[PDB]
Amino acid sequence: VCQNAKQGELKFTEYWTKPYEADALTTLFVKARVAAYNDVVNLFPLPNPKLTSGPAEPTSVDYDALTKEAMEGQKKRIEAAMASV
Amino acid sequence: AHPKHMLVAGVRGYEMEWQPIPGDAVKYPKPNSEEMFKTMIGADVETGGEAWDPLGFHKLFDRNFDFNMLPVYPHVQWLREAEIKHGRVCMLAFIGCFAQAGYHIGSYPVQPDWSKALAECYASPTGAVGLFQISVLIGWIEGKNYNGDAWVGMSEKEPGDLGFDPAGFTKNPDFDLKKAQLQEIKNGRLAMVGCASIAANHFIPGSVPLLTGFY
Amino acid sequence: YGRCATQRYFQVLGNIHDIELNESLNSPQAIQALSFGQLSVILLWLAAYTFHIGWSGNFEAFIDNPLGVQPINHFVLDPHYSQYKVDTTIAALTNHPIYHWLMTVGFTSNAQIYRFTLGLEITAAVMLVLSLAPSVGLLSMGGLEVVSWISICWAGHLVNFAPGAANLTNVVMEGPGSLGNLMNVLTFNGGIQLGTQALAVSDVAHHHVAIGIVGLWISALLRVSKYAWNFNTQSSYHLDLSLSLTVGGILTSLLAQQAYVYPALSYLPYDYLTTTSLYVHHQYIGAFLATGGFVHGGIFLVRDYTLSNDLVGKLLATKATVISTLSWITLFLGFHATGLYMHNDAMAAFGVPQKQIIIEPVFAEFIQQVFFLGTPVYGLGSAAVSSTPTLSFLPIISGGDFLVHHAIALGLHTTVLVLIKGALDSQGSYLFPDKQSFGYGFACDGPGRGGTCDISTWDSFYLAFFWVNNTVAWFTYYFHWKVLSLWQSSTAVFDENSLYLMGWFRDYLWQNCAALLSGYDSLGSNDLAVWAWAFLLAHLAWATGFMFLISWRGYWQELIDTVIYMHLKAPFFNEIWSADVVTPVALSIVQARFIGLAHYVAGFILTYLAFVVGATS
Amino acid sequence: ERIPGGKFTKAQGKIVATPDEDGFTDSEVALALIIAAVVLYLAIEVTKSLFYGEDPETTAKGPMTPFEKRVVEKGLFGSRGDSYSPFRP
Amino acid sequence: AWVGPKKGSQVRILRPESYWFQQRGTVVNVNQKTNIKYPVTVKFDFVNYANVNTNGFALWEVDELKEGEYDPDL
Amino acid sequence: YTESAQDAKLFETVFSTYTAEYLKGPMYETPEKMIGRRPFNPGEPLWGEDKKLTSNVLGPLKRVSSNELAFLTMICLAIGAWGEAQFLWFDPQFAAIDRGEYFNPIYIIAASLLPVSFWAHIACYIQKANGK
Amino acid sequence: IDTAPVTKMKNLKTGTVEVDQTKLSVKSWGHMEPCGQNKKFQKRIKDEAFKLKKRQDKYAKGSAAYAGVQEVIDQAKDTAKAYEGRWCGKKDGLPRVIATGEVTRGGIVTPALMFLYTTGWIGYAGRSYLLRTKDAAKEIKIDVPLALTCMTSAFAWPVYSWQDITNGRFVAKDTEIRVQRMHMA
Ligand code: CLA
Ligand code: CLA
Ligand code: CLA
Ligand code: CLA
Ligand code: KC1
Ligand SMILES: CC1=C(C#C/C(C)=C/C=C/C(C)=C/C=C/C=C(C)/C=C/C=C(C)/C=C/[C@@]23O[C@]2(C)C[C@@H](O)CC3(C)C)C(C)(C)C[C@H](O)C1
Ligand SMILES: CC1=C(/C=C/C(C)=C/C=C/C(C)=C/C=C/C=C(C)/C=C/C=C(C)/C=C/C2=C(C)CCCC2(C)C)C(C)(C)CCC1
Repeated sequence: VCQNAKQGELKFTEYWTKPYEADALTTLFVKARVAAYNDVVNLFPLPNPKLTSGPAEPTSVDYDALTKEAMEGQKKRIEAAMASV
Repeated sequence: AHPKHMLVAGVRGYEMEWQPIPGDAVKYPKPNSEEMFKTMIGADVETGGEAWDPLGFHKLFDRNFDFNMLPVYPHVQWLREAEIKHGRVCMLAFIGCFAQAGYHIGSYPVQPDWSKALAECYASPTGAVGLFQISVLIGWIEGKNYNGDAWVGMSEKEPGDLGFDPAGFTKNPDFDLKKAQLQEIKNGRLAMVGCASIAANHFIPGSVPLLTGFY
Repeated sequence: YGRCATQRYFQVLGNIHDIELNESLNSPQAIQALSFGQLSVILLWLAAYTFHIGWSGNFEAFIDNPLGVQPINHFVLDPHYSQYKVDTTIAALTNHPIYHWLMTVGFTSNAQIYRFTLGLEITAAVMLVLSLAPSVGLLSMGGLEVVSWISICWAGHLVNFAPGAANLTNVVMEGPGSLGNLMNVLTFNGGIQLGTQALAVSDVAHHHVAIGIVGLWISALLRVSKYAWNFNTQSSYHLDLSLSLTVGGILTSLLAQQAYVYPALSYLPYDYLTTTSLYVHHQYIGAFLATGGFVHGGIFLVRDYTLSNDLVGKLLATKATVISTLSWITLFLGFHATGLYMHNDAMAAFGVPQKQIIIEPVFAEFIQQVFFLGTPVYGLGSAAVSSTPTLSFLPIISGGDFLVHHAIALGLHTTVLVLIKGALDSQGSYLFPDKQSFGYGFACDGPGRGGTCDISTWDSFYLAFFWVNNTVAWFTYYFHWKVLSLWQSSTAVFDENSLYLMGWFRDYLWQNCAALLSGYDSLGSNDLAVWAWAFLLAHLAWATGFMFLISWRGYWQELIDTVIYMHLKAPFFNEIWSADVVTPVALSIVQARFIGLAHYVAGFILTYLAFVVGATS
Repeated sequence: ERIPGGKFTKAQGKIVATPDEDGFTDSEVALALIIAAVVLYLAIEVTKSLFYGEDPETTAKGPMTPFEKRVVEKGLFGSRGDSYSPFRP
Repeated sequence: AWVGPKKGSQVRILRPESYWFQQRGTVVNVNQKTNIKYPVTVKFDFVNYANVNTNGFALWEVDELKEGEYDPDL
Repeated sequence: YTESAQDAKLFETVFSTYTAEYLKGPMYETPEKMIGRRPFNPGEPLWGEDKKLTSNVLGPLKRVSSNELAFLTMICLAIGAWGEAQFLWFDPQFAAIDRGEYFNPIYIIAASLLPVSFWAHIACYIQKANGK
Repeated sequence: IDTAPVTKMKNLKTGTVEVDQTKLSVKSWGHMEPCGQNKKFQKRIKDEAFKLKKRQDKYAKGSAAYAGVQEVIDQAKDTAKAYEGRWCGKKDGLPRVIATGEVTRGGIVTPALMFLYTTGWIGYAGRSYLLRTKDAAKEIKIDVPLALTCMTSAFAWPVYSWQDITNGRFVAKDTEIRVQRMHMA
């Protein structure tokens, strides 16, 4: 009974006020999602959208290199986690 | 058990953490305390040759793991650091209490009484600058030797080991440093008792029957 | 249509403003539009007051003799009055400091008041226009910078209408000039200025310009602190709402305290009733806002929080410690305050008032003497006398104030205990491990597991609101009796008879009700008749709340079923009413508890308002 | 004329001085009523807007203003969040 | 082979929502069938709010305790 | 193969662990992970696996050296202490107001630098601990 | 037409807050004086004695009621003599309790110590009984010899309790007791 997803975890979904009606897959997914959020050392920055009509800002950070290193980090983290279990 | 996140204080599987200073890595302290106490300098003949710690103040850091799994109470290493610092400060304070009454150095207001010199130097335009310089120098020599991590028993330095040894001590093959440390600790406790006696005499005259005429 | 039950009313009306559940206008733009509409309503309410003050009121006669005239609120035209009552009543008098506020902010005519009403109506129209077009652009409006700018503009207004503004040389045109030139409109004298017996308008204007500038700087500092360490990890309308409500409650309670002790409205302390009503009203508002902060914190826990190792996670993990220690504090405070009061009651009853336990409030006396008082009143901590003292209305405490403050601490700690306990058990107790899946408010979990009445998180607020009202009643009794003794010059009847609770009855409640009850009797009726009638009405509402709180649903549902049977079996009406349309059902358990609490607090507020008016009239 | 009730009204001797005239005449009351009628019309418009909610096409078919575009892109003024917070910074 | 806690051995409950969470109970019997999700039947001295002191637990929700590695004073 | 209940629990654990380790990366794309909500800002990780603040926590002055920040905080502390002392006790400025003359702007500007010194020394230690 | 008594503040613009050390004592406070020479307290005592004498006069000489009221009068006289050493304001005359911490007549430190010792005794006796009677039967059915053994043995509570606290036998590890983790912490 207490393995149901919490309302905050199911926020903005159809099961926000009725977490007892969510699927087992959905409850497990959101319970893993909340844990994923609490690992900002490996959480991805999710770059800003390009909404302004002007040219793209040159910035100083390469999103491609960050995405590649995040792919590597995700692969290694998944490998280590599966080794643990 | 409980997941990796959501682990705080009393939750099962929560490793104890110690990170008070913003900018320093998290340190995970083991209980220790009693183990360090069993092999700790002090405990001379005056109390029977055993480590005189009634009230069990050195065991409270071990009891932190039982109370809330938080470093509320100091490690015995922090207790020795505090004892050493108090002893040195009280040695200097006793010598200052009995030297200010007879000597005067700077442009500070003439106040032989020790209980008023601090305030009168606060009020002095040419005393506030000097006390500010004293304060910044003390802060430098205190933050450089921050210890602090001794609160959880991992200081990486023996207690009272500031970067100060102009003489050949701690380096000569002779001059066993254990005896020197014991002398420092016991003279520090003696100076703290002396400062307490000075305060008692200042507040309750005739308490110590040797400083009756003292300030 | 309408084939629902009467339960539909109280089910939706309880969530009619729970816009997060309203999927249509769920966006934050709609919530800002609701704020705009609420501010339009506030502007129209202030326009109401100003319009009726300027229409049928004596503000022009008030500015001339603020001490000798009683402010008129509005004209009374009740058809139920008897010619005598019509001849008796002049107009509805004033129980709010709007005359004093208008006098302070520079109103000197009814034409200015009328222009103010027109401006308030136009500003309400502007607010409605802004609410017409919710938009992320309008979400830019607001911020601590905006409110600090409002403070700066109010400072400018007060400078323009300060009494010394006539002597002010134009700074922006002839330069700053001498210091006295600025002192004509900007001062920091500190405390009561004598005469008006209130803070100088120059002091208020200077305060506001300083507060606005400091607020601009603080907002900039907070936003650069958001530059590095940019973490909006937990955003929720209820978290921010709880923050706003707690800050507003603190500010409103502080407003009550510092407006009694440092009145900013000219000739306000001379009006006892308005001062007492101001303090009581603002303290009730502040307590309500703090309770709302706790409630919305609980709601954020219920349906917007995700467990983490954060501040809230740490609070939740050791919630047992928090609840247990708060329970210990409340038990100690209640035991000792009640026991000392009962001991004083016994000693005074047994003709031995000396043997009472009067613990001198030496800590508050020490604070007062060392930090506030400019003359030796108690002599503890310090005895220096100020060469150039400043004036204010800080009361001088005595033995009874110790017990009263301990009662206040008991009330505050018990309210916090109930609110914190409910909010932290919204995550679950061992009687209800899955409260995270049941929502903020629900009836119960049934008679099983021994019973689960009032186990909901909303029921925690329902229980704690009685304690909110009780705590506010305690310290408002304290304030009211203290100021009544000060104004009646007793100051010794209070200091002796407040030690025992029979004093609190006889000398405060029974004594101050003598004139209120004589509002109307066989001899006739005077201006206090309305307040005696409201006293009775409030008692009636309070006891109806008793009905809704004591008796629970099932009985009433069976009774309503029998009444429906009578209707369906009644002649001339079974052809017309089949109970299918808006079926009459008993109020749900949550609805019943809320309605009982609402009657309880309505009777509470109206009873105390009528008593305050009848005592300080 | 009033029958005074309450010890402080009698003690302080404050008199409820009725103004000789009314204070707002009748023309200015009519102007206030007209402005309140305009405010009432705006309130009816707001009530109709809120009761039926925001239509789904607006905020979806109407392109955001460049201010709104840049604010949502950079996460300002309560954007990049799920709160209102009028006292943001 | 036998899987799960031994019969009659004290176990600590790891189920967060159980009335006896982190408390101690005696194992009555463990169902030696792989399809049973909660085979470990544990008896407690304390009764819950339902006045029942026996409940079945999963294999991962109970921690078997040695004869002297727990606290006899609860 | 007559899947065990413990095998079902093992699959649930595997699914939860994989999801948790997968949603962290740039393959979930949720509003929470947007810059300025939960993540650490793209190229500026504030702290690593050990909870030690990196130089990125300082913002614009993320590359000002430890020695320079120490000098800045010490100068700010000295100037602020001088201004505070000269405003409150030595040549008090409120008493100067009582004399009818304005404040001395130097004292106020100096005393404004004490919280500057506070945050400056905190940033100085952050830089020193990072080797900057 | 007047307001409440206006109090005078200290326009403390000097930048320092001075706390007088000599005023940190009951004898140095200008609003409380010993009951012996407090005129209001003496008037209270006189009024009490007069009321007691008036009550006594109702009953004839030598009656049991007369003797009872006479004993009440003697008790009141002795109580007044004892209270003459207390501290009672300057306008009330009612003896006060000084909760600063100074050991004075009518202080709080000694009563606080006595109560704390007594109730630590009570709590430690109950806790010892519960620890040595881990059984609901012995809770409903008090083992009177063991209960009184614990009650009379709890006299050493202040030191035994601290020894158990420092040795880990007093508090329980948070991972070994029923703690609220239903939120799946
Ligand atoms: C606050 C200063 C201070 C501190 C932190 C310590 C710390 C320590 N002392 Mg120590 N000591 C001190 C002052 C201090 N000492 C003084 C002034 C004396 C002279 C009597 C001694 C004499 C002494 C002996 C003889 C021994 C220690 C030992 C120890 C160690 C274990 C005891 C412990 O955990 O106590 C730490 C906690 C405290 C000290 C708490 C102090 C707070 C109390 C409540 C204050 C009460 C005193 C009060 C002012 C009355 C004054 C009494 C008068 C005699 C001055 C530890 C490193 C033992 C050791 O070396 O172990 C190997 C040991 O055998 N100490
Ligand atoms: C600006 C402040 C603010 C805001 C925006 C909100 C907003 C909200 N609150 Mg909230 N609240 C606040 C302050 C605030 N509150 C305060 C200060 C308190 C403490 C008193 C509470 C206590 C509170 C509770 C306990 C609950 C909410 C709930 C809610 C949500 C639904 C509101 C709803 O439909 O209620 C419906 C509103 C009403 C039914 C209004 C009642 C009408 C009154 C009682 C009329 C009586 C007055 C009458 C004229 C007097 C007659 C006198 C007599 C003599 C004649 C909504 C998000 C609910 C929620 O989120 O649950 C999921 C909820 O359960 N709030
Ligand atoms: C007069 C009415 C009254 C009284 C006395 C109480 C008393 C109490 N309520 Mg309460 N309550 C009331 C009305 C009242 N409530 C109402 C109407 C509501 C609305 C439903 C609530 C809602 C409510 C909630 C929601 C909560 C409380 C809580 C509490 C307790 C707070 C702790 C405390 O003060 O202990 C002091 C206890 C007393 C003053 C009771 C009297 C005890 C004796 C008679 C007085 C002392 C005599 C003497 C010292 C003892 C002699 C010892 C020896 C010589 C024999 C306490 C038992 C809180 C709680 O239980 O936390 C612990 C809590 O969470 N109450
Ligand atoms: C062995 C007996 C015993 C012991 C050691 C404690 C100890 C404690 N209780 Mg407690 N309690 C007890 C019995 C006991 N209680 C009983 C019988 C009740 C039911 C009335 C309660 C109700 C209770 C509440 C409601 C609260 C505590 C709290 C507390 C804690 C703070 C101390 C306090 O406020 O005490 C105050 C004690 C009371 C108000 C009730 C005392 C009733 C009697 C006097 C105690 C019984 C003694 C026992 C029968 C002795 C028999 C010995 C004999 C068999 C040999 C502390 C851990 C508080 C807490 O959790 O704070 C952290 C708290 O809020 N207790
Ligand atoms: C060569 C350069 C030099 C000179 C020439 C010099 C001289 C004086 N120093 Mg000085 N000094 C340093 C440098 C110099 N000091 C350095 C590097 C340090 C850090 C280690 C330091 C520390 C302190 C402290 C802590 C104090 C202090 C003061 C005085 C003083 C008395 C003035 C007077 O009484 O009028 C005089 C004449 C004391 C004082 O009284 O200041 C009010 C005071 O407390 N100094
Ligand atoms: C460390 C170091 C160095 C150094 C050093 C320094 C600065 C060392 C300084 C040492 C110093 C300054 C040591 C003072 C002690 C004062 C005491 C113990 C006071 C006691 C006070 C007492 C005992 C009071 C006692 C009494 O009240 C009692 C208890 C009761 C009464 O009946 C009797 C009286 C009233 C008398 C070198 C050499 C420079 C280089 C080397 O390389 C490294
Ligand atoms: C439920 C909950 C929640 C909520 C919470 C809340 C609601 C809180 C509040 C809080 C608060 C509401 C706070 C407040 C605070 C305040 C303060 C902190 C103040 C202080 C001050 C002081 C301390 C001072 C004092 C003084 C004076 C002024 C005078 C006299 C003397 C003295 C000095 C004492 C949340 C969800 C979020 C989380 C979870 C749980």
